[PDB]
Amino acid sequence: TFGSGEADCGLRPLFEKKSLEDKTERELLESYIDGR
Amino acid sequence: IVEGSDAEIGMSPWQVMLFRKSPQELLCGASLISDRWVLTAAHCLLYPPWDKNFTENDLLVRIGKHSRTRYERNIEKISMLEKIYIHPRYNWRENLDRDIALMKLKKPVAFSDYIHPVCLPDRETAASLLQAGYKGRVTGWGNLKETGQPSVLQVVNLPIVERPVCKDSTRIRITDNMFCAGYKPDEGKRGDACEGDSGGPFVMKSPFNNRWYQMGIVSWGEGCDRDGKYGFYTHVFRLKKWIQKVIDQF
Amino acid sequence: DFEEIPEEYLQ
Ligand SMILES: NC(=[NH2+])c1ccc2[nH]c(-c3ccccc3O)nc2c1
Ligand code: NA
Repeated sequence: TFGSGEADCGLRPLFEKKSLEDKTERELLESYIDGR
Repeated sequence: IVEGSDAEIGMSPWQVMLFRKSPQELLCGASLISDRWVLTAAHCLLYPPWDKNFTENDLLVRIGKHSRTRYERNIEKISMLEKIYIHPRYNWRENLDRDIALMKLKKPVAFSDYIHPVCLPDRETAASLLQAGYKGRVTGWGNLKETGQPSVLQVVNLPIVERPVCKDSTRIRITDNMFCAGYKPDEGKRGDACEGDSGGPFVMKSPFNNRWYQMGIVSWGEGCDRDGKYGFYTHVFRLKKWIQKVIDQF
Repeated sequence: DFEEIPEEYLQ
């Protein structure tokens, strides 16, 4: 509500919360000059 | 979305559908940013050249969808609007500058595995992720070709483009409140949003805290997936102060 | 093309 959002925003029940990845998110992280 | 694939179940739990009551139809995409606020593009609601000027009462927001035409009983939620706020300086007359609108829902929606809000970026996330070359993701139930509509939500991952390149691809005046994205003719990769996708989110996943942030709103483009052209999106962070203001004032 | 949604959402 206030800036930034909700607090638990951006974490998906079926992916992040279960530590599961969707099939193309890797493509994004790889374009931020690789993230990890 | 042109050259996108079907999204997975629960992939974009913040994707919203602005639905029209009569005729019943898909109007635009939108995003869930809190349990009571939806963000979309102002041209989805007000565009005088074509006499568009919708009010609360003409719209419905369908959250938690996957299928485009079916009422996903027990999975999606439908909310009504309480208020619509268009940016005071939205420029429909010349280039759709500040093409952003906020909608307050009648009642809070409850989250589920299919309904969850996206985060809005802070100065430092904007700064670190909005760099040419980095890919974002767009989702929507829009057309599949410029001139052909999908059964499920589609997704496409596109790179952000250097502003010089964006300005030199059109005769329209680009402001600092927009950014463009898409592949170059010279990238052997395609994709773009298309009609029916306006209002939806352009998101990035932070490699620092693994959260998804909504950096842009699908705003416009000249045709869909045309070579030499790119899609333009409203720059959410540059208008964030306007967002915070209506939300803590209303 | 769109399937009907429950009447309570029109009112
Ligand atoms: N190619 C694109 N990046 C694009 C994106 C959103 C659009 N929205 C529209 C559009 C066209 C007619 C009426 C409403 C729209 O949002 N064309 C669009 C084109
Ligand atoms: Na293009």
